[PDB]
Amino acid sequence: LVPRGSHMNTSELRICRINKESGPCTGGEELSLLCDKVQKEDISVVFSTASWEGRADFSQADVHRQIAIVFKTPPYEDLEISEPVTVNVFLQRLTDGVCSEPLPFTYLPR
Amino acid sequence: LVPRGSHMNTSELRICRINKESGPCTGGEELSLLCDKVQKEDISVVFSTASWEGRADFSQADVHRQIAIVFKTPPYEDLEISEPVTVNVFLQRLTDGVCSEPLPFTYLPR
Repeated sequence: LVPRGSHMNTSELRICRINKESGPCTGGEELSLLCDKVQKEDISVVFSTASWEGRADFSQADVHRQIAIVFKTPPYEDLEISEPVTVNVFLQRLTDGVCSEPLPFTYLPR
Repeated sequence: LVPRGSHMNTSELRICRINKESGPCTGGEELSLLCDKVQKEDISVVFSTASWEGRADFSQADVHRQIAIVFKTPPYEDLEISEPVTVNVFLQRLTDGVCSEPLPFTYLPR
């Protein structure tokens, strides 16, 4: 817990990043951010300068728990394709081999 | 559990979306996807067509648990700004009022 202006900052709460770094001063714009552990029923997002403060609007229903997988794509079978080829991408559990529905991903020519 | 080709699909595992919908047939490209509950030590990502199959490469360390907050930005104090104004964006817990470090976000003129 460290003093910052009139409030108390902590290393517990943390914003990893905001999807868009700018937008209209008009507001009312829909954005999303990624953060570490927060309790949906006990959290808020604030916009401020030294003298002004504005709160974003959202609900517990807008706090989404998700999972991201960063990975390297495998190369396509044919490297000499001259036209875009769109394949299937899906998840598979190793233990029982069960899979998820697929999602399209299209390989592009060299 | 439903039959799909030579494997078994389930509604348990699910890919919400892939950050990029296309890329070089060369592969080796780094991507990331969002999915529902998966066990990092028991999961994989597969690329395939009816006759071909390729696996993405990643580790347990590449399976990130995160939280996304979708929200509406508040309008800036001054709507008649003629130059970009970049403010602070931070999280604040309602119960104890503790905040997170800020991240920049710049409001744009009308």
